[PDB]
Amino acid sequence: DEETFEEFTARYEKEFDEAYDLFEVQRVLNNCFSYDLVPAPAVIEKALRAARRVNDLPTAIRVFEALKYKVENEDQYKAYLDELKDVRQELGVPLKEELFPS
Amino acid sequence: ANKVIQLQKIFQSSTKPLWWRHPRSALYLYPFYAIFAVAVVTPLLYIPNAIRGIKAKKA
Amino acid sequence: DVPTPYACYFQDSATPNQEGILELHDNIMFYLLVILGLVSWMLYTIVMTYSKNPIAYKYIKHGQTIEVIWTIFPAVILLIIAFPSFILLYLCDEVISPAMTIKAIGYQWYWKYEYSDFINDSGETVEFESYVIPDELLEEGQLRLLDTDTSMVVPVDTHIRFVVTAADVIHDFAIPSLGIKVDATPGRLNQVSALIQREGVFYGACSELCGTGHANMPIKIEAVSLPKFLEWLNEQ
Amino acid sequence: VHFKDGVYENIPFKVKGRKTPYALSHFGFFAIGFAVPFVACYVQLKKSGAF
Amino acid sequence: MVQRWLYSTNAKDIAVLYFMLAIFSGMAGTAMSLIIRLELAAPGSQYLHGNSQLFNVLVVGHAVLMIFFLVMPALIGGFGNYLLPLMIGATDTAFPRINNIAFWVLPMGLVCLVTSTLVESGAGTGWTVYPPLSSIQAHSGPSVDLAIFALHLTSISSLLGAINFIVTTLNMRTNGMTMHKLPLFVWSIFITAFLLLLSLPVLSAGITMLLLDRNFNTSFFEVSGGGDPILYEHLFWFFGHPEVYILIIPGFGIISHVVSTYSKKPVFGEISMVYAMASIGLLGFLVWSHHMYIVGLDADTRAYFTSATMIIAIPTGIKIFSWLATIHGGSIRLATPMLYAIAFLFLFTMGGLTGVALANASLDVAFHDTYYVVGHFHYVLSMGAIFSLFAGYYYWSPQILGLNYNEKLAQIQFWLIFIGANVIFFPMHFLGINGMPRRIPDYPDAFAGWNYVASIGSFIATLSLFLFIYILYDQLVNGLNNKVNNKSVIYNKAPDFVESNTIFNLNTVKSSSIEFLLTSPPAVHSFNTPAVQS
Amino acid sequence: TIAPITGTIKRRVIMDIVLGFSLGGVMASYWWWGFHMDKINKREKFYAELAERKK
Amino acid sequence: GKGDVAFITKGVFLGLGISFGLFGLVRLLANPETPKTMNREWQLKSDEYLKSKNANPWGGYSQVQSK
Amino acid sequence: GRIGESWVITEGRRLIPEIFQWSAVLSVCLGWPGAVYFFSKARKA
Amino acid sequence: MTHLERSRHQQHPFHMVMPSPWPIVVSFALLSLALSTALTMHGYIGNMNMVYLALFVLLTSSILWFRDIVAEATYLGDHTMAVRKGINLGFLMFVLSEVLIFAGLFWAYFHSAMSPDVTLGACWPPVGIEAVQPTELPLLNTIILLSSGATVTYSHHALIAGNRNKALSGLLITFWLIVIFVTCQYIEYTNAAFTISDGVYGSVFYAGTGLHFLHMVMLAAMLGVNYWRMRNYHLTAGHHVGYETTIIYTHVLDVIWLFLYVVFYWWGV
Ligand code: HEA
Ligand code: HEA
Ligand code: CUA
Ligand SMILES: [Ca+2]
Ligand SMILES: [Cu+2]
Ligand SMILES: [Mg+2]
Repeated sequence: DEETFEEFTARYEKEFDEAYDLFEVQRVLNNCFSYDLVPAPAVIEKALRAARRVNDLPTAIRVFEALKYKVENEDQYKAYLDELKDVRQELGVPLKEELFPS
Repeated sequence: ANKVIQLQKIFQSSTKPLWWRHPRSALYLYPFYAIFAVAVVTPLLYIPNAIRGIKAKKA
Repeated sequence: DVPTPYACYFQDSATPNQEGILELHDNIMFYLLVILGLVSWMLYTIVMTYSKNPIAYKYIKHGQTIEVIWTIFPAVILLIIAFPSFILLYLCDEVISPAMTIKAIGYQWYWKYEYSDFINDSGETVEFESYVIPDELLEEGQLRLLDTDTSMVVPVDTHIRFVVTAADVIHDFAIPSLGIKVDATPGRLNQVSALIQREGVFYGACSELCGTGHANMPIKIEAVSLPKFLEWLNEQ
Repeated sequence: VHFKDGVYENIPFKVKGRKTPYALSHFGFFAIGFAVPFVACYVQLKKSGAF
Repeated sequence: MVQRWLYSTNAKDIAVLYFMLAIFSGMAGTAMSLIIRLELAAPGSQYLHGNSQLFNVLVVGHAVLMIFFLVMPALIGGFGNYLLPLMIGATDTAFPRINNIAFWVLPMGLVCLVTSTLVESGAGTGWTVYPPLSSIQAHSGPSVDLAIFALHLTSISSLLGAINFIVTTLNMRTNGMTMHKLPLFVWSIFITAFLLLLSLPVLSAGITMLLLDRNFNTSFFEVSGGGDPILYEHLFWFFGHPEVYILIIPGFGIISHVVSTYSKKPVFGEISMVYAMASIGLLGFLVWSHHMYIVGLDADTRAYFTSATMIIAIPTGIKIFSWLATIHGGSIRLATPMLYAIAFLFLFTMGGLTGVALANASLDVAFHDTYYVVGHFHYVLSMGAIFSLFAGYYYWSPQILGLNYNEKLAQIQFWLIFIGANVIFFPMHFLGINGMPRRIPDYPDAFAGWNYVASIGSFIATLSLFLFIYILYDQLVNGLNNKVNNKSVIYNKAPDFVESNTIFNLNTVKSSSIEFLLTSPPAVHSFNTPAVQS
Repeated sequence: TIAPITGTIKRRVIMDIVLGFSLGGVMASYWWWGFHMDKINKREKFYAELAERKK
Repeated sequence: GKGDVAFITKGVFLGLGISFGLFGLVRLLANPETPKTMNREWQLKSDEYLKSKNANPWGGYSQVQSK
Repeated sequence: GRIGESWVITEGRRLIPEIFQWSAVLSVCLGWPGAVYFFSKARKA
Repeated sequence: MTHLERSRHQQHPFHMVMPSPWPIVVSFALLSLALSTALTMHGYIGNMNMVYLALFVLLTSSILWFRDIVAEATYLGDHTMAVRKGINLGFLMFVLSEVLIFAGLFWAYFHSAMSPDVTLGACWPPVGIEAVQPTELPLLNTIILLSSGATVTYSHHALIAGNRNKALSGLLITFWLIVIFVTCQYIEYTNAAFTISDGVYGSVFYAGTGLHFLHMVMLAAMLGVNYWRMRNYHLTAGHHVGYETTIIYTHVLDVIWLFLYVVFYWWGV
C-alpha cells in the first residue's frame, strides 16, 4: 500500500458498509485496527453503525477498548470520546471502564 | 514369449503378496530365507570372540 | 606465561605476534559487543512490550528502505573488522633474517628439540627429548601436567624460526603466550617466527589429538638473555 | 494396506491395554539407552585390569 | 503389526521410528557426555581409572551419536519425512522403499558402532578420524573399521533420504503450490537435501580411502609411501562444513514457523529468507578450510578463507534480523515453542559471534584446538539445533500424536535446560582463551575452576532431559486428560482482540500450512482428493 | 478536529534501533577504554620500566 | 493462570537443588585421593618458582585456589 | 495539531525502566561467573 | 467417465507402494556384510565364506527388489507420467552423487600430482613406476566406449521407431562391447607393472579406474536385464524408463572414462 490516510478512511468506510454478519464486521474491524494508524473518527463511527446493523453490543464496546489500546495518550482517547460522544449516547453503548469499574 | 498379458491377469487378480504372485516364487523365496537366516546370525555368533579377543584357527 | 585459576582472558603476551593477536581480538570484540547489545536490547524490548500487545500489526511484511540497510551495515562492519586482520595475517607470515632456527619434532608423547645452527664451539647439532614429569615423581612446588624434565631455552630479543614436524601422527606445537600454534604433521615442515620480548618461562601443550598420551605432552620454553643462553648451549 | 486410525495406533508400542505397566516399557526403553556407555565403560575397564 | 512397522512404506510411520531411534541415541550420547564431563570435573583420574583411551572412545561416541544419530535422524529423518509430504500436500514421498531402507540402515550403524566400542579398545580418534592416528599402526584392530562402517550406513541413509526429498518436493507438490509458495520448512529440507547430495560423496570417498589404507595396504594418507594426511583434512572438511550447515538449516525453518505462529504475524520478507538459506547453503561449500588454518597453508589461501568465512555472516544476519522484525509488532503468546525460539534467537547469535571471532585465521592461531571452539560449536549445536528440535517437538507433538503435554512441566524443562546449557558452555570460552586444549582427559590444575562449574551445569542439563522423559510419559499416558483439564495449551493462537469466543470457535486454527488443519493424529490416507491453493 | 495520529511504529522502531546502537556503543566503549586500555597500560608501563632497568 | 509462574519458579529452583545434591552424591563416588598439587602449600611453592621466573607480570601468576 | 502529551515524554516514561531491566537481565545473564569467582577461594576470601 | 466410476481410482498420479520386506532384508544384509568384513579383515573369522555369503545375500535381495519393481511397472500398471518423471529425476540425482565421488577421487589424484612429495622424488609418475602408456589398450578402450554409446543410441531410437530386430541387435552389440571393455581392463590389470600397493600412484590410479570398472560391470548387468526385458516384450515403444536410465548411465560413464583417460594416462605420464 502506498495509501494516504484519506484513501484509508474512504476504503474502510465502504468496507464497513458492506459487512453483512457478525463474522464480517468483527473481521473488518480487526483488519482496520491492525494498521499503524489510529483510525479516523469517521471510520470508528461507521464501525459503530455496522455493529448496530448486525446487532452485537460487546463489539461496539470493544471498539472503544481497541482505540484505547491504539491511541498514544489518554488525551487522544478523551478527544475521541468528546466528539464521538453523541453517536455513542445515541446508540447507547457503554464504555468498558464505566461498565466494569475497578 | 510375450506372456505379459497372461501375467498381468495373474498379478492383478491375486490375493498373495507381490513377491509371491508368480508361480515360480516358491523356488526363489524358500531357499533365500534359509540363506538369509544363516547369513545374518553367523557374524553375531562371532561377536563374543571378537569382544574377548579370540582369533580363529588358521594354522 | 602460565594459566591461572579462574582466568578469563589471554595469558600475558611475550611476542609481538601475541600482542597483535590480543589487539585484533579486542578490536573484533568491540563491534561484537555493539551487535550483541543491539540484538539483546531488541530481543528484550520486543518481548517486553509486545507480550502484552493484543493487536498484532499483521500487515508489515516488506520493509524495502531498511532491508538494504541491514544488508549493507553488516558488510561494512565485516570490512572494518577485516581491515586489521589482513594486516596481521600478512605481518605474521614473513620470517625475515632470523638469528636462530630450532626444530621441534613431535613423537608419540614427547617432544624432541634440535638446535641446528652449529654456532657452538662443539659444532655439533643439539637435540634432546623433553618428557612430562610424572605425577608420582613431582618434587614439591612443580606444576602438574606442565613441567618437564628438560627445557627449551631461547635467547631474548632474537628472531627465532621454529621449524615444526612430527614422526608418527599429527601433533601441534602450541604456546599461547608466545602466540604460536603450528601443526606437526609427519610429512612436512612448517615454520613460525617469534621475537621474545621479556625473559621468563612460557608453557604450552600439544593441541592435536595424538592418542592415549595426548594430555601428557607439554612444552616449556625458558627465554633468557643471550649470555645465559650461550652458557646453557655450551653444555646442552 | 488399510491401517487403523485413532489416537494410539500411530506408535509401534502399546500404551493402554496391557497386562504389564507401561512405565516398565517406557523407562526401560530409555534406561538401556542411558546404560550403553556404562556397559562400554565396564568392559573396557575389565579389559584393562582396573576391576 | 509386522507389516506396518517392519515392512513399512508410509512416511509417517518411518518418521516415528526415526524419532524413537533419535531419542534413544540422544539418551546414549547424553550419558556419554555426562561421563566425559564427570571425568573432567577435577584434576587427576576421577572415575575412569586413568585410561585416557576410554575417554577418547567416549568422546568419539558422544559426537557421532549426537550428530549422526540424534540431530540428523531427528530433524531430517523425523520432521522432514513427516511434515514435508504434509506441507506440500503429497500423499507420500516418492520412492518409499528407499525411505524405509534409509531408516532400517540406522540400527545397523548403531549396533556396529556399539561393537566398535566393545572390540579391542574402541576407536578413540575424535569424530574427525584423522590419519595417521586412525591408521593401522596407531589403531590396531577392528574398532576404526566398524566406526567407518557406521559412518557408511549413516551416509547411505542420509543420501537416500536426500534423493527422496529432492524428488518428492520437485515432483509431488499439490495443485496450487509453485516453488515460490512453499513453506519455509520445505525450503529448509530441500536445501539440506542438496547439501547432503553434494557433500556425502566426498566423505564416503575419504573414509573408504582410509579403510583401504587400513586394511588393503594402499597408501592415500601414508607418508612412508607417498601419502598426505592434509588430503584427508581437505576431503573430510569439504563434507564437514556442509554437514554443520545441514544440521542448522531445518532448525532455521522450524524457528521461522514457530516465531510466526506465536507472534501472530507473518515472517518479514519470506523470499529473502529463502534466498538467505540458499546463499548459506551455496557459500558453505566455499569455506571448508577454516578448520585448516593451522596446517600450513599460504597467506593468500588463508586470506581468501577469512573473507569467505566472514561473508556468511550476512545471510544469517538477514535471517536473524528478519526474526526480530517478525516478532516486532506482534502479539506474543509465550508458549514453550516460543520460549525455545527466543532462546534460539539469543544463544545462536552468541555462538555466531564467537564464530566470526574464529573466522579470522590471524586470530584462530590463538583459539584452534582449544575449548573456545568447543564453546562456539556447542552454542550453535546444543542451543541452536537442539533448541529448534525441542521447539519442533513442542510445536508439532500434540498435533501429530493427538496427546497434549503438561505445559508447566514443559516450561520448567525449558528453563532448566536454558540454565544448564549456559552453565556448561559459557565458561568454555574462558578456558579456551586461557589456553586449555581439546580432547584431554586431564588438565593442569589452573583449569579446574571453570571445569567444575561446567560439570555442575551438566547435571542441570541431564536433569532437564530426565524431566523431558517424564514429559513424554505424561503425554503418552495422560495426554487425553490434558485436553480436559487446564494442564496444557489447547490453541496455539488466541482470539484476536475483537474476535468473539464464539466467532473463534468456527475458525479454531489459523495456520499457513496444512499440518495444523489435518485430523489429529493424521489419517493413514491424508489427501485422497488433492489439496488446492490459489 | 482530530488530527491524524499515524506512524507510531515508525518512530518507535527508529528510537529502538538508535537506543540499541547506543547501548551497544556504551558497552563496547567500556570494553575498549576500560578493560582493553587498562591491560594495554599495565603492559606498557612494564615495558617502559624494563627499558630503564636496562639503563 | 493464577499462580503457575510461581509453580514454574519453584520447579526451577527445586531442579537446581536436586541437581546440586545429586552432583554432590556422585562426587562422593570419585577417586578418594586428589592429586598432591591441589593444596595451599604446593601452590605457594609454585608461585615461589613463578615469582622467581617473572611469570605473568601485568596480570597475575598466583596459583593458589585450594585450602 | 499534535494532541496530547509529547512523544518524547510518552516513550521516555516507557523506555526508561526497560533500559534498567535489560541491564539487570544482561548482567545476570553474562556476569553470573563473577558470582562464582567472588565466593571462590582463588580470590583469597 | 462418471463420478461413480472415477471414484474407483486413485485421484492422484502417484504410486502408493505396498509394504515390502526387502528394505529390512537389504539392511540386515549390509549389517552382515559390514560385521563379516570387519572380522575377516582382522582374523577373527577363518575364511571368506561369511563375506561371500553376505555379498550373495545382498545381491539376491537387491535382485528380488528389482523383480518387484519390474512387476509393479509391467504387470500392475503403476508407473504413470509423474512417476516416470520422478524416477528419472531420482536417477539423475544418483548419477550426480556418483560424479561427485569421482570428483573426490580426481581431487586425490590432483593433490598427489600438482606438487608431489619428496619421497617419490618431486616426480610424477614416481621413479621406478612403469606407467601405462595411453596408446595401446586404453585407446581401444576409449574406442569401444565411444562406439558403445553409438550403438545404444540407435538401439534406443529404433526401439522408438517400431523396429524390433534393429533394437535387440544394437542392445546385444552394446552389451558385448561393454564386456569387451571389462575383459580388456582385466588384461591391463594383469599385465600392469605396478600394483595397488606400489605407493600413492598405484593407490589413486587403481582407485579411480577400479571404481569405473565396478560401474561398468554393473552397466553390463543392467544392459543384460534390458535385453531380457526387451526380448520378453516388457519394454514398449513409449514407456521404457529403465532403458533410459541405462542410456544416461552409459553416457556418463563414457565422459568420466574420458576424464580418467586424459588425466590418468596423458597428463599424468
Ligand atoms: C549434536 C551436537 C552436540 C550436542 C547436543 C552435544 C552436547 C553436549 N556435549 Fe558435546 N561434542 C560434540 C557435539 C555435541 N555435543 C562434538 C561434535 C564434539 C567433538 C568431539 C571431538 O572433539 O572429536 C563434542 C565434544 C564435547 C566436549 C569436548 C570434549 C573433548 O574435546 O574431548 C565436551 C566437554 O565437556 C562435551 C560435552 C557435552 C555436554 C555436557 C553436552 C550436553 O549439552 C548434553 C545436554 C544436551 C541435552 C540434554 C540435549 C537434549 C537431548 C535430547 C536427546 C534431545 C531430545 C529432544 C527431542 C528428540 C525432540 N562434548
Ligand atoms: C550448528 C552448526 C554450526 C554453525 C551454524 C556454525 C556457524 C559458524 N561457524 Fe562453526 N563450527 C561447528 C559448527 C557450526 N558452526 C563445528 C561442529 C565446529 C568444530 C568442528 C571440530 O573441530 O570438531 C565448528 C568450528 C568452527 C571453526 C573452526 C575453528 C577451529 O576448528 O579451529 C570456524 C572457523 O572459522 C567456525 C566459524 C563459524 C562461522 C563464521 C559461522 C557463521 O555461520 C555464524 C553466523 C552467525 C552470526 C555471525 C551471528 C548472527 C549475525 C548477526 C547478528 C549479524 C551481525 C554480525 C556480524 C556482521 C558479524 N566454527
Ligand atoms: Cu602430541 Cu597430542
Ligand atoms: Ca580429570
Ligand atoms: Cu565449519
Ligand atoms: Mg587441529
